[PDB]
Amino acid sequence: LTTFTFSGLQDAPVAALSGSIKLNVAAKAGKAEVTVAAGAAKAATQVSAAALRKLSGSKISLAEVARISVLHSSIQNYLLSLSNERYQLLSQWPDFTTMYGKDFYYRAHPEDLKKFYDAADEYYKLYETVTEFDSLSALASQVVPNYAARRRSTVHPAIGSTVADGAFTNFLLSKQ
Amino acid sequence: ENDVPAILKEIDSLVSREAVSAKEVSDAAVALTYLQVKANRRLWGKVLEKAGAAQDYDAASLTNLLWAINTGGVEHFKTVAELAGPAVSLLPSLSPVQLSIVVEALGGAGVKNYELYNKASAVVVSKIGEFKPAEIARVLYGVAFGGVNDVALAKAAGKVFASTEVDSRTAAQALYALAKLGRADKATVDALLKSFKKGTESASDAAAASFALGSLSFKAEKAIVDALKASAGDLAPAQAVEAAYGLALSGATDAEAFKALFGVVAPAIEKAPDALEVSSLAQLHVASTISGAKLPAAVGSFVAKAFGLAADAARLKRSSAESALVADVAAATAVAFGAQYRPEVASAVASYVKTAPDGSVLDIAITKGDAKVLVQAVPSSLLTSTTPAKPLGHVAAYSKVREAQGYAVAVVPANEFEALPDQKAKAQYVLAAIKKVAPSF
Amino acid sequence: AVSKKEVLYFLSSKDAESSTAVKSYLKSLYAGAQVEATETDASELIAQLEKKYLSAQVVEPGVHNIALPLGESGSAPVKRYAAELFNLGAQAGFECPFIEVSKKFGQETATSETVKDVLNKTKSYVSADYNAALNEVLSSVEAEINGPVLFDGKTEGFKKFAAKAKAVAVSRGLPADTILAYCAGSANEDAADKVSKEFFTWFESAYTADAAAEVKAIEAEAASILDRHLAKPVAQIRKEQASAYASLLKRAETAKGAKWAEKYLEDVKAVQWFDASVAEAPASGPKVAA
Amino acid sequence: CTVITAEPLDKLERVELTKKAEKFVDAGFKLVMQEKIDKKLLGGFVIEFSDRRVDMSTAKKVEEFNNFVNKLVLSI
Amino acid sequence: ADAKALDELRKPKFSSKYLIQHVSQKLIPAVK
Amino acid sequence: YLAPLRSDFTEEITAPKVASASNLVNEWNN
Repeated sequence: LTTFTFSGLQDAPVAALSGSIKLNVAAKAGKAEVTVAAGAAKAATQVSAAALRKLSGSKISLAEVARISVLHSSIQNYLLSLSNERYQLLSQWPDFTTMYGKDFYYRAHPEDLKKFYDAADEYYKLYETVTEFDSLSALASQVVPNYAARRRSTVHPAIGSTVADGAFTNFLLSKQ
Repeated sequence: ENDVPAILKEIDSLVSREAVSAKEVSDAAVALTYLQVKANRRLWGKVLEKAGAAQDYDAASLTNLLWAINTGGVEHFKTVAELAGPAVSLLPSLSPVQLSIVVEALGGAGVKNYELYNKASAVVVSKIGEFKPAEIARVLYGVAFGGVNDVALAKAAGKVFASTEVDSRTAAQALYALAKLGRADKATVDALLKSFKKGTESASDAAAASFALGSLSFKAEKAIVDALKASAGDLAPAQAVEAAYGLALSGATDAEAFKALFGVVAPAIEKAPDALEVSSLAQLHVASTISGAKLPAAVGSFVAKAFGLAADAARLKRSSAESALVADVAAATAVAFGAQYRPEVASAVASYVKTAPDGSVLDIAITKGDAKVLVQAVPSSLLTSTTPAKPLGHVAAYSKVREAQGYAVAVVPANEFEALPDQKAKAQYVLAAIKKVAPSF
Repeated sequence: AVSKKEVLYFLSSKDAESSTAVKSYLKSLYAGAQVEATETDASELIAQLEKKYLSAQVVEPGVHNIALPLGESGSAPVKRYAAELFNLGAQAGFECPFIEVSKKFGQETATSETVKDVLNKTKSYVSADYNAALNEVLSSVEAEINGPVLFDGKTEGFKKFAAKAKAVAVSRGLPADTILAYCAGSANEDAADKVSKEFFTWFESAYTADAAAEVKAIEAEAASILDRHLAKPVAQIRKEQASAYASLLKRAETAKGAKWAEKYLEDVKAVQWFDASVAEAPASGPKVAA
Repeated sequence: CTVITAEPLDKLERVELTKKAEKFVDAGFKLVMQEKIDKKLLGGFVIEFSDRRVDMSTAKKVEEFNNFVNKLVLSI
Repeated sequence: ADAKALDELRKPKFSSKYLIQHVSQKLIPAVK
Repeated sequence: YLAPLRSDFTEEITAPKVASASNLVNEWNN
């Protein structure tokens, strides 16, 4: 934020929109008698007109605690959201355990039964490797150095093809 | 029957579930700002996490949330700059009061979204009569701090501030917007200055008014300073620093006002020396040097050293169309002091770069024995965006703090350095500018 | 131990370990310590080398604090990501990316007089799909003139080359007239603002398409990495990752006495602390002193 | 001799240049210092004696600068 | 111990910053 | 989880090389 903000008791929200937390104020001349209810606990206090102005005096500056970095955690979140899209189609695998009985063993061709047991072991391999979730934090470090050296540019971190092409028109089409 | 921590626990358990939608997020944040909960960081963090996660947004909930982010003094640039999806997508649905709240609260966080600010400015200047003066002041604040140099909305705001009457807070907000825009227009600043007459209800209005007058370099107002002197205990130290800096840039002689301004800052620096930014400690040293009001022992020398650090950091991170200007002006200064060929010019340019006593590096500093001079180039960033194009208040700030070091600052501004034909004419202008300060050189 | 030019870059920086070093330095200056003399030497080659190797020290903690908008729908998180890269470039000392790549163009071909060597010395800094579309236009002007068309501005061959190059530029999709009328300036503030708003509209779409292309590259790399990883049985994955982790530990463990080695091992100790602290109470996150 | 520079030579620059180029003759010989212009040099001078050469230009200086940097960074 | 700090926990961990610092410390005196 | 630290700069400005779609969705549906 900036160092001087100008919000409080002026075009302010005066009533709640949710049924889960019930807030209400008293818009008087200067002051405000708020009452807020969130379940069985209740608070009904009073804020002054110069009491919301000093709220933005100290800045909160919310900053994230990550395991490695916010970059690595965002890449790992994407890899987990890809593992979920694979896992949702491993969820639709047809139940082969209903055909494990010996009334399907001796009815079927030997080669087709060997193929069927190979297919069941293949499902167990796919399912045990799609739920190795602690390997995503090591896969996400195989995207980090190439990307982070892309942003270690001599020109600018935010540079790309389109901005450099537009400025190459501006450089070329102006004289010399 | 009236408790803060138990309802904090219930609001914490509200946003800690799985599938909280927009309205409960908004009303949780609104209730958190009405309960003044700066001391609790993690509950605010839960609220901003679920504020980033909620995908539906109506106009009222996005407006309540951005109001809560703004008056709560909470910044997290990711979740605020990601809130602009609901701001651009729900732009026709917004009422102009809610449009004012969303544009102000996204402007304050430095959100760089040109589609949002262009589409908000087009809405305001296409239908201007549907807006209160507070609403145009807030939209002007939002577009001013969002990196847009929108001058059409500045003119459309200046029209309404010319015809109609504003409050104290509204005028302070629009002055702060025009001061970051760099406007200095008398037909608008003088129209907003007549609102600071019936008193300022809070100190931050007067602080931003004094800072906007300092950074636009107008005058003192004789009523903003007294309304600021009766309330200089309300402000955070980085607010009273900017107030005293804007007052000393505006020529203030009130010793008691500067005493009350420094009475919150200097104990805050003595409690925590690091808590304020180095640019803010530089602003404090500027305000201490021009006004001449005193600080304690370990504060005045400390902020002098911090001004040396900040002048060096402004030297290293130059605009490189400013370093070309410093090279040009140093070449013209070496020509004007007598050099008709390239090697004398180059050696004198490389020998004009004597250093200041506080630790900084001066580009063009000449010492003829006991008399010192300084030449400083004012490129484009420190020039006013209107048609006089006079230099801003930071120019006079650096000038008046170098002048108390033993120097004589001769301003060479690039509006009056670029329109000349050759290096002889530029040498003539730099020589006339040095002679206009101290004719002993 | 800051070296008085490193700390001058970290004054406007906003990340953690730079601002903590600045806070320790400013508490050193509060306890009556003198500031070193800023060195006015080291002519412009060493100056731009120190700038290049010092803005990287502000960019590299800053990139790892900027979360990618991977898998997101909409142009709002892409604009958040590009805006955070802009604020990072401004904290590190760079200017606007338009101004910085224009400065790279003016620094690259300052001593070239033909358009062909401008296109051969600005080859890396433009795309190949644009350099070919300019090289064919240059070859056509060479067929029209049978003389090297010079890059002057007063030479008429450059004018009839630019009259085709503007059509090339607008057919690529970028309005060359809006860009040229922005970067040339205008008479009054109204007709300057009318083209400033349109250049910022193009520029916003330009960096947004840039960040979106970068995010699509990371998304395709993450999909390829995962689809190559999900084809392995679990024991192969576990032995490969234990081998990679142990080898990259010992690559930092052999080198001892450097700053990056002890910083790497302090980071592994901090990661193991994070795993322990999330183990002690897992429904409330890690323990932060408050 | 033959000197090739980036700019037309100045009447203190020329005295310093003929002052420097008299070091490179290994005798008490004279020298008909010739002048030539090349904007591809970024300043400096190249003294061509037709059997000797010094290159105190800025072009070879920045080339040697980039080469020493690129050779040093791969060894650190 | 537990509950370290916030400003100690805002550090991006395996960023480079110190290979860059190592090269800038072993290059700049040697190029000067 | 730890990565090789690299200290190198990218001088050129290229398009970021969007890699090809792998066949894992088709192979697992097969």
